[PDB]
Amino acid sequence: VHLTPEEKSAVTALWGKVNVDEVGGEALGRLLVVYPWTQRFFESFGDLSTPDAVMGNPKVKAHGKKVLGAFSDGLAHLDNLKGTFATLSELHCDKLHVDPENFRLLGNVLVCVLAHHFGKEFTPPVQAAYQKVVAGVANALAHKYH
Amino acid sequence: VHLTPEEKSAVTALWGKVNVDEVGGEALGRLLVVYPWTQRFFESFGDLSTPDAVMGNPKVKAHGKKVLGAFSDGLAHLDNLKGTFATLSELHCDKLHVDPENFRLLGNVLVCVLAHHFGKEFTPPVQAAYQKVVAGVANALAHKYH
Amino acid sequence: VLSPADKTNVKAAWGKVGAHAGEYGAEALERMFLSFPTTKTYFPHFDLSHGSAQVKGHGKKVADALTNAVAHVDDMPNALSALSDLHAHKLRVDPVNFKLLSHCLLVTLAAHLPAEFTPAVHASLDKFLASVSTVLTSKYR
Amino acid sequence: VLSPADKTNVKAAWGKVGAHAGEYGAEALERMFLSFPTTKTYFPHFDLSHGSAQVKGHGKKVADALTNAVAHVDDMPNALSALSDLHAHKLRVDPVNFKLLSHCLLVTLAAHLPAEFTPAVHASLDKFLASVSTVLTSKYR
Ligand code: HEM
Ligand code: HEM
Ligand code: HNI
Ligand code: HNI
Repeated sequence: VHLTPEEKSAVTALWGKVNVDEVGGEALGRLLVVYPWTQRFFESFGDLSTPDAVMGNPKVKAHGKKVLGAFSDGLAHLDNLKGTFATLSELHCDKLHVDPENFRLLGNVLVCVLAHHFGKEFTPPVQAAYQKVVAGVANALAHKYH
Repeated sequence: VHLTPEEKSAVTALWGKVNVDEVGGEALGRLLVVYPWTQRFFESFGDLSTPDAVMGNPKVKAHGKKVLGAFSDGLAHLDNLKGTFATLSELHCDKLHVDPENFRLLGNVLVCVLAHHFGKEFTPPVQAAYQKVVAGVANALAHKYH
Repeated sequence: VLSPADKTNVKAAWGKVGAHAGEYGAEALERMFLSFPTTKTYFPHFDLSHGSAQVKGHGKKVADALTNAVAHVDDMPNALSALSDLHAHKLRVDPVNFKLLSHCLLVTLAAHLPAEFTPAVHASLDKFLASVSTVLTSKYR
Repeated sequence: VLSPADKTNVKAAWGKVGAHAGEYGAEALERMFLSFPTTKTYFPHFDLSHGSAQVKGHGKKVADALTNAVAHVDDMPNALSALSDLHAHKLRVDPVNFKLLSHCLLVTLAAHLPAEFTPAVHASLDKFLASVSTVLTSKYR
């Protein structure tokens, strides 16, 4: 919650330059490399035995697309993230049994990926705006757990 | 956080049996004993050199009572904790410079103190309701930070 | 680091618990599932119905591991080596949940040990449970 | 624990940072203050806005401490002993803030080291910063 109009424009401007499919695969991959206990949810994805095995894993990449696709759609609804992600929250709780702490981990890995891709363009104020976003999305995905 | 009508009743009923002087002194005291780095905020309170010194400190006891009074006022505002603690939030941020993580620690300790006093009466469902409350109060006190 | 005074407090407190350890472990789990529902995401394969025998059985396992850790408080990394292996390679519970269970164990102890749960013992028990948690997550990556 | 590959990765990445260590330390701090305003509660005596002489000076201190940790990567509890004393007895920063600064250091490194900040190196740096953080909070109680 509580992005400024200048921050909303900054978020939107940067995201227009984002290849969502590519960044999604990269973010999910890095999540599984940097925090390898998160691999617990993806046993069916096959080989996750090395950083390269994870990052280049086609099922990881594919999944990253749909994950960041949903993230991308949520950027159009920054004033109602809880509503936006309510059904995905319920699904991740009731069907997938995913600890919402994982959403926080993914959020910060995503921020690292954005910094890596954009370099100096990912300025401290732009980061700050995106930290508000990933916190809001994680909080929204956590909101319907019970 | 959203308490159920059944939990609101449980919270209010237990609180009606709470000795604020004892529980307040015990909660603030144990914060300073169990997480002694939090003493950084209370050097003006004088002797905090031993557990007995902390628990018996007149200023610790007086302040604990005052803190619990604010907590009590929040319990009469459960549907709008952010509103009722908005003023205290700004104060702790701008005037007191207190890291809001400490609010969670105090909530932890308060729940332990309630359990210590009430014993088996502090049932798991009663605890669950009070965890919603202390999370709600901590979040509300953190909300106006900037 | 657990001070010698910490170890004295932990041994004395857990000694008082005694044969109630299994019961208190189950109670702590129940308190955790109710207070912190996200922790249930690690038990979808469990029967979580009220009074669940499966939860009580798990409470016993958790308590027994803690009893062993108290008995080997000077060398917990070695004592809990196999358990730490299991947590890192199989269970893979996010580290944040260990603080939630630890808090619920403290609450359970507080509710059952009115005389023993002094501020100093409270502090020692918290350090102890944090130390056990550190060992159990020590091989995660 | 840091693996042989972790230490190779950390030494290579921080070595590449090179003379920029101080600059990057200051940038990481600024990123932290802007992204996580609660961290500002530890610096009420500081100008925290961009171009702060105090933040630049403090960034150099933080960076130099990390450089020393890298040089003594197999003995960080002792190499950082004086600093961990200061954190435990004076600074008394809540442990969560170390994760916030560590994240901002990773972001800073990612923004400056396109070729070097691979997934494996990212993983190693995160472990390293977590290990430094653990040392600096090890004497709190
Ligand atoms: C920005 C955060 C996230 C978003 C927006 C998101 C979104 C989605 C979507 C749209 C699906 C497909 C839903 C369906 O199958 O009906 C999904 C599935 C799934 N998600 Fe998430 N997700 C997020 C984070 C995570 C994280 C961090 C994890 C675990 C580390 C996770 C675990 C899973 C799993 C296991 C599935 C099912 C995969 C399968 O089909 O085998 N998600 N997610
Ligand atoms: C979590 C619930 C808390 C509540 C409801 C609360 C409430 C209050 C209230 C009512 C005051 C007095 C305000 C005034 O003088 O006008 C106060 C002061 C203060 N609070 Fe809190 N507080 C909480 C937590 C904390 C924590 C966890 C810390 C530090 C670890 C803290 C640090 C302080 C300090 C340093 C003061 C000023 C003490 C003095 O006068 O020297 N508070 N608080
Ligand atoms: C919130 C999740 C969670 C936490 C915080 C946690 C924290 C702890 C702590 C901390 C003090 C201890 C001592 C402990 C001990 C144990 N756990 Ni935990 N465990 C947790 C979720 C599990 C799960 C899940 C299993 C597997 C249970 C099963 O039977 O499938 C488990 C299994 C065990 C076992 C059984 C091992 C075996 O089968 O050989 C022991 C013993 N543990 N767990
Ligand atoms: C959010 C708060 C915070 C964090 C996360 C943090 C994390 C870290 C980390 C983590 C990797 C390192 C290596 C580090 C190193 C240092 N800090 Ni930190 N410090 C923090 C708040 C401080 C403060 C406050 C000071 C005192 C600054 C001053 O000038 O008063 C400080 C001072 C220092 C000094 C100077 C010591 C001296 O004067 O002798 C060093 C070195 N540090 N700090």
